[PDB]
Amino acid sequence: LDAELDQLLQGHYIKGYPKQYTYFLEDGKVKVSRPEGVKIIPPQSDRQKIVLQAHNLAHTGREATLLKIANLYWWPNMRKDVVKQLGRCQQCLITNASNKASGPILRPDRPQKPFDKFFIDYIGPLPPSQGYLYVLVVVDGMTGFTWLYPTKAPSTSATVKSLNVLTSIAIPKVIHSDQGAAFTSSTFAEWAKERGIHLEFSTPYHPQSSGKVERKNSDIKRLLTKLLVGRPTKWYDLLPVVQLALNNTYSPVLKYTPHQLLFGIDSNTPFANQDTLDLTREEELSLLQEIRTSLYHPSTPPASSRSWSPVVGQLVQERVARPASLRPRWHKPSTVLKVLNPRTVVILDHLGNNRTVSIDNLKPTSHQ
Amino acid sequence: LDAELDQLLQGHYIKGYPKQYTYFLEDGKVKVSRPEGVKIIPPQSDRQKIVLQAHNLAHTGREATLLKIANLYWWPNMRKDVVKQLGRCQQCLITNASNKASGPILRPDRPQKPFDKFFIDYIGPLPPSQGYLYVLVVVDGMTGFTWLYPTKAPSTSATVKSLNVLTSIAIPKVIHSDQGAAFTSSTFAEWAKERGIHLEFSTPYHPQSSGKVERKNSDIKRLLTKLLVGRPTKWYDLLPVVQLALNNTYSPVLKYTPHQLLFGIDSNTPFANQDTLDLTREEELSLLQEIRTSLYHPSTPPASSRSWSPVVGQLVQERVARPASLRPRWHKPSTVLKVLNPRTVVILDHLGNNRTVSIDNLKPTSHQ
Amino acid sequence: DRPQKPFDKFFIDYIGPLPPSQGYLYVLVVVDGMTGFTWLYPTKAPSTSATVKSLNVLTSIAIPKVIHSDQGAAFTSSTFAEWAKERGIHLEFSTPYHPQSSGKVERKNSDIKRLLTKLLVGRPTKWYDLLPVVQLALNNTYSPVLKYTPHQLLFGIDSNTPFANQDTLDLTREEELSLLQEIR
Amino acid sequence: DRPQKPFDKFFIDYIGPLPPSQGYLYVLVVVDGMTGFTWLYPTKAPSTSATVKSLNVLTSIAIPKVIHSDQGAAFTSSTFAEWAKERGIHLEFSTPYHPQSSGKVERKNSDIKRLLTKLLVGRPTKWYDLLPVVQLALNNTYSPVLKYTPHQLLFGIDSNTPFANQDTLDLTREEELSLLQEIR
DNA sequence: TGCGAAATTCCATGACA
DNA sequence: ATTGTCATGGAATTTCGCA
DNA sequence: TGCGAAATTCCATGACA
DNA sequence: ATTGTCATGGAATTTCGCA
Ligand SMILES: O=C(NO)c1cc2c3ccccc3n(Cc3ccc(F)cc3)c2cn1
Ligand SMILES: O=C(NO)c1cc2c3ccccc3n(Cc3ccc(F)cc3)c2cn1
Ligand SMILES: [Mg+2]
Ligand SMILES: [Mg+2]
Ligand SMILES: [Mg+2]
Ligand SMILES: [Mg+2]
Ligand SMILES: [N+]
Ligand SMILES: [N+]
Ligand SMILES: [Zn+2]
Ligand SMILES: [Zn+2]
Repeated sequence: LDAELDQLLQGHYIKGYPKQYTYFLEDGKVKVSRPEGVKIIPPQSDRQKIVLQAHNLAHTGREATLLKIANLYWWPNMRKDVVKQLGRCQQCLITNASNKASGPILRPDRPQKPFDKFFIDYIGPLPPSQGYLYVLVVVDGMTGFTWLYPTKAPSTSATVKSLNVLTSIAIPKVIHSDQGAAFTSSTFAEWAKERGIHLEFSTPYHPQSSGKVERKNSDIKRLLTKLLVGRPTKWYDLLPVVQLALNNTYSPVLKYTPHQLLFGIDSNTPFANQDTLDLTREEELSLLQEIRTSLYHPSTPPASSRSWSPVVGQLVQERVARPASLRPRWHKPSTVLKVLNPRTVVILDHLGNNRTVSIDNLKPTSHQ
Repeated sequence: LDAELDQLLQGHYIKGYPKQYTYFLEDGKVKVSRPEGVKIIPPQSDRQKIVLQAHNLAHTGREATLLKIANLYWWPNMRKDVVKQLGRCQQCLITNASNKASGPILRPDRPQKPFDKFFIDYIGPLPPSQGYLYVLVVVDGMTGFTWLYPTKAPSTSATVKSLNVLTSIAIPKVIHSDQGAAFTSSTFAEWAKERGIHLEFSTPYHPQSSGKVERKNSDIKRLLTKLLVGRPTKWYDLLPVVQLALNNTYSPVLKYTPHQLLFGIDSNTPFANQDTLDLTREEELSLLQEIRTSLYHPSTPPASSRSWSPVVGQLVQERVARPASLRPRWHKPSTVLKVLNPRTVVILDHLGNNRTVSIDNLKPTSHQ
Repeated sequence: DRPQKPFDKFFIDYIGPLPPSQGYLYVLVVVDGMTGFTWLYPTKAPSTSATVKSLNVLTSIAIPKVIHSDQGAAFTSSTFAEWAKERGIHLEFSTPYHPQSSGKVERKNSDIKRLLTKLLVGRPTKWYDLLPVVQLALNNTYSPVLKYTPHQLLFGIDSNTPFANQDTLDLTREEELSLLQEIR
Repeated sequence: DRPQKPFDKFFIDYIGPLPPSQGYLYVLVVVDGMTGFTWLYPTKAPSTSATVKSLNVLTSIAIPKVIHSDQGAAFTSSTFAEWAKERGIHLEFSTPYHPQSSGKVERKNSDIKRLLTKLLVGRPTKWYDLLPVVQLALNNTYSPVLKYTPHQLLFGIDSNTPFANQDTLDLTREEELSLLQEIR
């Protein structure tokens, strides 16, 4: 502060203050003559207050804050003190947007067998049809084979009724769902345990995670739309048709329909493939086992030029889920406990609870 | 049809049907032995019906439809007949998504002078504050200088009251707005004509077009949010503070605040720039005129690898604005009348009205 | 002649009347001929209507080339014939009073009748809820003749519910008298 | 001494009472010293309160280093002083009974009083609506002494409303008698 | 006539619904 | 008859202080 | 042993809110 | 304690029919 500036005025060299400029006293303040003009050098003990005043005018970032300060003042390493404050402005930290992208997405392995994993989810509400408003969609991970059930609500109770019917056919090892009320209820937990089914949940507010079924929702809605053109939206009676239509549709990259992947032979539907007519069922199942293993699997894409990847101990902020109007879009900083994979983490949320969270709902806290 | 197939069966060469495969009769149908197996060659007069049946199962695109047909049939140039039908399926055309991106955005020139162009727009509704729910935002194009007025509704009448106050200061050549009810009313048209102000409108449902003000909305909401952290959302009393705060904030790329661009000198606000203290006002205005012309202007970015650009006479489809549930996202095909610029067109909408439309709300009709 | 395949033939039949369960009285039984896979559907009556409703569910998963039945009224109605014609399903009937399926199917139908009876006694009214488990049992039951369960033949994989206990299926001395008490 | 600049000094004063217009009675007048630019604000009273409300609008656009006024009650209240202190605005008063501005400002204030009077007669009650146009007039009026209008000096550009008619500003023989009829 | 560090510039990222 | 924009904070690049 | 055209594969684009 | 997906239709590339 005042000692530093004193020793300065009598022409002695201080580290930080270049020796080649002339430093003087005027109006009771230490000044210096810099290329752009004459600036006041405040005593170190005044600088935090100054940076703060500059920052608070519009809660500006690095350069916009600096440009205000440089109008009146000069000192060594101004931006270093600016950044110090930026990293302590609770309001900037929770309100500003991130300018760093998530790391490149994972492409999880395809389930090995039909019935290894289901992905389930609700669609709706839809225009009422026979008093029904939702559709439960169940997608077998390996085959894409899909079952559709109309419901009155996205309830546990309607979920259980429908799956009891479905699982008459086979019981899956795992059911993967999002964190909807329907699937996180303890009634559903019990229903699953009873049958040796393991429940797997998406990280919160991250539908990419149910990508398998979300994507199937698209085809379902899209086909329903086409079939309903110029008629009233009576979708109830079309679910069975849509189900069948989609299970028997080729995926051009795979060159197989989900039905084929499930049974290894077309049923009596239009344009049934006849290629295995001369094989025994056993020979057919043998060629099926082989088809199922050799299916195209996509790989993780290139990272974008400015992505971030989580590191244990990092300060990171979770996205506020349903932010009220004029309220911050981010939670307070929290710490990366465990890095489950490059796109999934456990954080301690300052309360602090453990939360398992997608990096897509995170930003790395700025300015360390 | 039957003549073609007859001449074929007796070993004569027909253009399209390769000579090296054996063609025969069986079960009353013309067959052929192709590498993948034996397929029925239907008579040309049957083919349209077949493609149609295949397509209609799930309203599938090129390859997914072909793969069904190839299960039973073979003929020359199958995909050509498939595509013919795809381009005639009204339901696919209006329901499917586009897989071609818009051409790269335009970066219009900055208005030359303050008051050449205003961009106006409403924000809201917001939590009620003193009985007010919206904010009228007025952004001078050249300077970014912004005026804020609280209103009870996004009405013409509140717009007119506010602008009468604003234009006490200066009258602009042009006011640019979107197609909100407030600005398209004939009462507003009259109010403008009365003052020699020209009204310019964004293409419909394309806020990029009011980008100047939309972007300013962001800063306004963002600063309001920060100031309101941990207090109730009483934003009315903060508009004046926000207005002042933002007009006096540096844009790091420009190195000027909107206030500086408007007046060429800081008023008595914190950290006022003192650089022109020794210039005469006239010398100051001279350096201002020069600063205003040399400001950074961004250029049109590179096109993405699969973009389209509009051509006069092209069949194109306008996006449905507020599509009902399970209803198509596109209007019926319509024709590009005039290409106003590479990102803006006039189309004739089959009714047919002339509409001026952004290419972002268009797709090029598939399969010609 | 080409080898027998799943969806080649579905053998259908009704079982009942049964004691009311959640308002249902009968069971439509569908057995795939090649795999022995069984689907069950609870109905309120052995009508064409109830058959059509039930087969509409099943045929939205897989469509059989041929359905085989006895000459039950529900199956010989021209409505049911109209229904099958719409789906390109050939109908096939056994001659009256002389039902024929195949060994596999006859044996399968026997298991179903016996399995139902065993589980209904003690809880003659709670069978609606039990249909799912009945099916998993039947479909994960080892076929002495083939090396495989119907599950295995339908899907080409082991099941996550292997029914390791080849069960009694016979009435225990207790259940014999419990059944002679329900009829009285 | 450094050259005179916009925002260096704002000269403020009240005009009125006037005939009620939309419930307003007075006009706060603000003139920038260097440019001669004029802002007008309608008030209900010459109070500290109305002055603060009005200057709050203006000072959310530009803040003057110094405000100059006569010793009107509204300007000498300690509330108004408190207000100016908060915005780092130095207050400056002319001595009582001896108002001093500058030639430019005195001349400007004269134009304002005369311009108002001219337009009020015939419509003494409709002046609230006329304030915007009054201002554009005053601010796009050529200064004989400087080569430029206040608009030009404030913004460094020509205006889209140049007031080409250097006007009469004097009362026509008709308006003279029309004004001697309103007072009666 | 070149080094280390600071200052400045560049620019992907995301948000105005 | 019209058309995206620009704060932001790490990283890249340039300039500065000294020799 | 290479040409023109057809078939197949590749893959950016956008949508499941 | 978990993780995007895949129909689509022009364009790129490969294969076919013939020589
Ligand atoms: O099932 C759901 N909740 O229970 C659910 C929630 C959302 C959602 C929320 C906000 C924005 C878009 C959203 N999408 C469409 C989507 C689907 C898949 C993607 F990868 C990306 C987006 C959803 C789908 N399903
Ligand atoms: O002013 C408006 N209507 O009158 C209006 C309408 C929208 C809007 C509609 C749908 C989705 C987003 C939208 N945004 C945010 C936005 C802003 C600028 C962009 F470039 C892109 C998006 C809007 C802003 N303003
Ligand atoms: Mg869901
Ligand atoms: Mg979903
Ligand atoms: Mg708007
Ligand atoms: Mg807007
Ligand atoms: N995986
Ligand atoms: N332009
Ligand atoms: Zn801040
Ligand atoms: Zn179609």
